[PDB]
Amino acid sequence: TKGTTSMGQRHGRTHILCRRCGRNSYHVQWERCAACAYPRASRRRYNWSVKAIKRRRTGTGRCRYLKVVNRRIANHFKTPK
Amino acid sequence: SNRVTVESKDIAAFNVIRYPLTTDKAMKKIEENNTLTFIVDSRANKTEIKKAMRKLYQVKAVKVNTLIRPDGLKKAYIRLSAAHDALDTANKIGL
Amino acid sequence: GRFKPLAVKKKYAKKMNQNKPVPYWIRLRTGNRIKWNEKRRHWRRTKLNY
Amino acid sequence: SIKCGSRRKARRAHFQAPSHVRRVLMSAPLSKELRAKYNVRAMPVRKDDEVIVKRGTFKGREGKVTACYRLKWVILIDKVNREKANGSTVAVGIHPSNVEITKLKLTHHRKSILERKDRS
Amino acid sequence: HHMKIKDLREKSKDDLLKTLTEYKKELSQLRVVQQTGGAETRLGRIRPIRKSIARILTVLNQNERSNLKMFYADRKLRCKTPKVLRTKLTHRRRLALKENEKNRKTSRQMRQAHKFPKRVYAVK
Amino acid sequence: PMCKTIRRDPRINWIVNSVHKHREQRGLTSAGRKHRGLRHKGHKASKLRPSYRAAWRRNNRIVFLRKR
RNA sequence: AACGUGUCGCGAUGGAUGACUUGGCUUCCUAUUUCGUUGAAGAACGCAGUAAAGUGCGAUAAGUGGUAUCAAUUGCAGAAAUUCAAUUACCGAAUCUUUGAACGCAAACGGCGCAUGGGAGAAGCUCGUGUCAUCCCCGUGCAUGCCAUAUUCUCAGUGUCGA
RNA sequence: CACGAGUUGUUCGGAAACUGAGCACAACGUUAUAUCGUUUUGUUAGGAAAGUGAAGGUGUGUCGCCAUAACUGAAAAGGGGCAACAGAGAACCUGGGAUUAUAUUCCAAAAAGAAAUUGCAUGUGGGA
RNA sequence: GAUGUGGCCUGGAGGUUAGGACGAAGCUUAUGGCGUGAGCCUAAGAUGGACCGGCCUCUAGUGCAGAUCUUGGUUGGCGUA
RNA sequence: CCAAAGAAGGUGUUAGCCCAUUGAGCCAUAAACCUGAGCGCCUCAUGAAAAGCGAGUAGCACUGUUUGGGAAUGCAGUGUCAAGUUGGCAGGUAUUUGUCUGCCAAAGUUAAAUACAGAGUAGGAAGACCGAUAGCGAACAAGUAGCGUGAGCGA
RNA sequence: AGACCUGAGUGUGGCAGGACUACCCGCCGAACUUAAGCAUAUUACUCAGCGGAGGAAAAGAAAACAACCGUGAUUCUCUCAGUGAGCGGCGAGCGAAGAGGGAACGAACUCGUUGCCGAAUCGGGUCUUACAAGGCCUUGAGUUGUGGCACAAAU
Ligand SMILES: [K+]
Ligand SMILES: [K+]
Ligand SMILES: [K+]
Ligand SMILES: [Mg+2]
Ligand SMILES: [Mg+2]
Ligand SMILES: [Mg+2]
Ligand SMILES: [Mg+2]
Ligand SMILES: [Mg+2]
Ligand SMILES: [Mg+2]
Ligand SMILES: [Mg+2]
Ligand SMILES: [Mg+2]
Ligand SMILES: [Mg+2]
Ligand SMILES: [Mg+2]
Ligand SMILES: [Mg+2]
Ligand SMILES: [Mg+2]
Ligand SMILES: [Mg+2]
Ligand SMILES: [Mg+2]
Ligand SMILES: [Mg+2]
Ligand SMILES: [Mg+2]
Ligand SMILES: [Mg+2]
Ligand SMILES: [Mg+2]
Ligand SMILES: [Mg+2]
Ligand SMILES: [Mg+2]
Ligand SMILES: [Mg+2]
Ligand SMILES: [Mg+2]
Ligand SMILES: [Mg+2]
Ligand SMILES: [Mg+2]
Ligand SMILES: [Mg+2]
Ligand SMILES: [Mg+2]
Ligand SMILES: [Mg+2]
Ligand SMILES: [Mg+2]
Ligand SMILES: [Mg+2]
Ligand SMILES: [Mg+2]
Ligand SMILES: [Mg+2]
Ligand SMILES: [Mg+2]
Ligand SMILES: [Mg+2]
Ligand SMILES: [Mg+2]
Ligand SMILES: [Mg+2]
Ligand SMILES: [Mg+2]
Ligand SMILES: [Mg+2]
Ligand SMILES: [Mg+2]
Ligand SMILES: [Mg+2]
Ligand SMILES: [Mg+2]
Ligand SMILES: [Mg+2]
Ligand SMILES: [Mg+2]
Ligand SMILES: [Mg+2]
Ligand SMILES: [Mg+2]
Ligand SMILES: [Mg+2]
Ligand SMILES: [Mg+2]
Ligand SMILES: [Mg+2]
Ligand SMILES: [Mg+2]
Ligand SMILES: [Mg+2]
Ligand SMILES: [Mg+2]
Ligand SMILES: [Mg+2]
Ligand SMILES: [Mg+2]
Ligand SMILES: [Mg+2]
Ligand SMILES: [Mg+2]
Ligand SMILES: [Mg+2]
Repeated sequence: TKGTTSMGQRHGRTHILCRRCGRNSYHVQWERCAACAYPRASRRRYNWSVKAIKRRRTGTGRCRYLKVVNRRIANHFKTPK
Repeated sequence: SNRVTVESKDIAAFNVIRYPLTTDKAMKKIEENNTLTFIVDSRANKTEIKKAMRKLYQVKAVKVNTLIRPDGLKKAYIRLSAAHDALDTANKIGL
Repeated sequence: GRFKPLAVKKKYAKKMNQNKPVPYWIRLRTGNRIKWNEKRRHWRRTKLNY
Repeated sequence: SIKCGSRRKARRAHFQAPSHVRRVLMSAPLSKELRAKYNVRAMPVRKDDEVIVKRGTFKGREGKVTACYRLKWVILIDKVNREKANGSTVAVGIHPSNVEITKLKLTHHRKSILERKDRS
Repeated sequence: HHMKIKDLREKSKDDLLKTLTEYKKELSQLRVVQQTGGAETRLGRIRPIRKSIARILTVLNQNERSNLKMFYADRKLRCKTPKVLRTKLTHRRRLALKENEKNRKTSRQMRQAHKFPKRVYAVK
Repeated sequence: PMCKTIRRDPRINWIVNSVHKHREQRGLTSAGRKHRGLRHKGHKASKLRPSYRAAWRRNNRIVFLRKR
């Protein structure tokens, strides 16, 4: 019946890891991610979940180049004479 | 060319082969099978491993067997030619 | 089973490498707050599902 | 300029100070003879300096600085020590503001610092 | 061991490559020693050798980039300059109007500017 | 915007500026101004200027003067 | 008697309270303050003598270069004062792995190409050299669309003419 | 729980490299909005998506025609891909005293050995 | 249900007076005194180890016994099923 | 004993004189910025001494929507659609006439006062705010551990 | 033969793509709710959705107010004004604009057209230290019109 017995009927997996966000939200059969909409060029962003936006926005990661370019802007692109 | 970095041909062998292994299985293979054991680059193949062995330790590898370990490192089982002694070159390496 | 893609194998390898106790000399450092790893994972408690 | 109107900001600037700011904060007064001959009131302590404890239990103890830890905000002095339970000798840390510099370890850079500092 | 930055800067490219090769060989030997136990005094030499390798490669790359920026300075080459050698600035700053283009005026505007210049004046 | 003739011509020089990217998407063209009601001034467009949103903010934000 | 009931003194369990706050929230101000195909933001792997997380960084990997400082860092170990090797701060010079708008083609593949430069080559050829077939490695270019352009490139049309 | 180890391939499974139920990049159209629709009934797109090269001419080498480089082309309708670890396809199989843990994956000159298959080359033997 | 109270209590702010390493707040009580009461004060800690009291005014996230209240802890049932 | 410094941080108890701080001032400097539109040289520019002006547009009609806009404030679709020789638009009750006022649509660029109602960079100033069940979910290796197939949830 | 027009294919030089999105601009667009029921109305031209830029955006230089003794681009502030305006099952409720005191402001310009000219234009090479607002050369674009002079702040 439904319940415990049917829990052992659940085989396979609907989602695997996503190449773009790595969230285990990539629908294998539809070949699209439930979290970042990959392989669509733009990502999922919805104002009904501002919490998710803050979870995914700029600054939550590394900003490898953003810090460098911010420092260069703050120093007015100083270069040697 | 859009790449302006200075990349030399005398260093690739040092990157291909990282360091030998000292474990009991490696020692048994040295003693019995004329085989050296190295941790190598995970993006490397057997042909470049043969070339790196030739350029680094001046020995001929008749066979190279590789595996990627459960910890992410690629191992290399490198059997030398019968004209080269694995124990001698292992002493030369410092193993 | 036997099959896994290499990317998944490397993720599993990294998770295997992270599954270590804290070194003892960490606890002796000045101003240290770390006692246990507290991110230790057991294969029978929580699933990575890669 | 660590001290400011906001105590939170002043304490944060003090206890998260970098190593060189910590060096400046860990200054000790010079002796009256050194004040007379250099016209400087205080200098950051340095290894191999000769200091005398003015405040604390070890007041009057005189020795040579062996370490300026700067992470524990203390300086280690050779003559200031105690035995452990094992009986082995361990160095007792002293805040530099509790000691007084009697002899300076002089280098060309420290001479330039002294010339920057002197009030004459 | 340790390589002085001035000594590296005085050396030639071939000597720089040879020094890099020898330091890489030393680092490989030290990795081997790091595997088979080895004295802590030996293992203290790994970081200096890695930093010397980094110093040699920094000198090589700075010399190469300066030479290539010199080679493409001529207007015959300057249109073919590799993107990696051109100035970065910012995407918008690269695409923005330069001051020369921004300040362009019509002949009517220039004649008006000359005919009625802005004055400096005072009132008592 | 990248053509030299455009960038060096004072008449059309303005459109190279970054504030005019996709100005049709923000309704800044003549047809956009038409359907925004910017064809009229004074009493025909009091609630339309500078935009409906701007006038709505003017007329609906609650003002709290410091001393009141 | 015993269970049990009180009261007091002392213990235990349990972490309230009070003090202390490198945190939060709120308000205000300054300015040569606003990312990315010259590859961003996000993802992922890795890097220390010792190193799980975190931080920092990218095979030059808890950092290279330069400028200021002026003798540390610090759990242990290792090394050991005028720029030249300390350590901190800052930044002009550099590095910057796999990806990702991701863009040669794909992808639960660390896969497979086409051109063009290289590299290594124990067969063969040539006198241990040099050269080097298959195989292998690396760099660059190669999405689509659009604009301009061709010292005036190659074309198509029972379009309009002209020879 | 702690420490130290262990997974070896020309032939095994996958990919390289097949099509299927199907998917949907391009293209076109639609939509205020592409994050929509069409996209195998031989098959995209009002749609010029072939960059290949039969025979010729010219030149090189090989012989007594063949191969190689160029100019003129016969022919070829219907763009690019993915989707099967049970369909298609697929050249290795025994012995071992070869492990603590891998093996149709390790074994070295008497390979314990016996093979099968690719790619490229050198001679041999025959033809151009 | 209304109202009054030189009516009590709490965290901050202007003032003003004090107190504290010869022990501050917190905490404990067969620990007494005062008040009709809200409470206030003293005493003792064989408690604590650094802040803080009174009065006038200003201010508010200002008083708990219960909301099948919230969180944390404990608990008889029970050495039982 | 200082004070042109009493400034509020640190140091083993409550510190103007133990330390750091709290000034005038000194040194250095890619460009950009400011200064007889700073000051020279070459080059290059440069000053004065009759006609008609925005057409599927504006209007009208119908329908929708929006507005305080009410015989219709603005806009949209479709229909059909001008005038400029006495022109056109506006003058908040529809129509037809006159007379007056303003103004000259259907092309374009423009600083500053204004916003920042869950942004960001580099710095500052703070507060009659909260004081670890409070204040941000997060004073801690917190969007972390953990949960869900997933969107998400979340100490 | 060739030319023009209309379309292709390659080389060369560029740009777009995503992120952020608190404010700002365009579209799209609810319901809970209130009306003590509820359908117009309200919430609200709001939330959610789609697209776009900046350091601010948008607006801005009268086809504007007004009816004055007149004012004079835009934006914003106080007031106008919760209004003896006005819109509303004229219910619940909505609801502005002139003027006046101010902030800011060197604030003004550019096309098209009409007259007079007519390649005087623009890209490429190349030389002046120079991808010069320069000189020479170039059918290469361009006469199916680039550019110059004048138009009320003019004469
Ligand atoms: K002062
Ligand atoms: K002190
Ligand atoms: K209409
Ligand atoms: Mg089932
Ligand atoms: Mg399924
Ligand atoms: Mg988006
Ligand atoms: Mg294998
Ligand atoms: Mg299985
Ligand atoms: Mg289970
Ligand atoms: Mg799995
Ligand atoms: Mg002083
Ligand atoms: Mg107004
Ligand atoms: Mg780590
Ligand atoms: Mg490198
Ligand atoms: Mg790709
Ligand atoms: Mg793509
Ligand atoms: Mg024809
Ligand atoms: Mg275990
Ligand atoms: Mg282990
Ligand atoms: Mg589609
Ligand atoms: Mg069909
Ligand atoms: Mg099919
Ligand atoms: Mg068709
Ligand atoms: Mg397939
Ligand atoms: Mg099969
Ligand atoms: Mg197989
Ligand atoms: Mg087994
Ligand atoms: Mg074998
Ligand atoms: Mg009562
Ligand atoms: Mg309070
Ligand atoms: Mg009692
Ligand atoms: Mg309350
Ligand atoms: Mg209570
Ligand atoms: Mg019990
Ligand atoms: Mg103090
Ligand atoms: Mg001047
Ligand atoms: Mg007009
Ligand atoms: Mg019309
Ligand atoms: Mg309405
Ligand atoms: Mg505008
Ligand atoms: Mg801001
Ligand atoms: Mg909390
Ligand atoms: Mg919480
Ligand atoms: Mg965008
Ligand atoms: Mg509500
Ligand atoms: Mg109702
Ligand atoms: Mg009701
Ligand atoms: Mg109802
Ligand atoms: Mg409304
Ligand atoms: Mg919205
Ligand atoms: Mg932006
Ligand atoms: Mg603007
Ligand atoms: Mg006005
Ligand atoms: Mg009034
Ligand atoms: Mg009134
Ligand atoms: Mg309304
Ligand atoms: Mg006014
Ligand atoms: Mg013209």
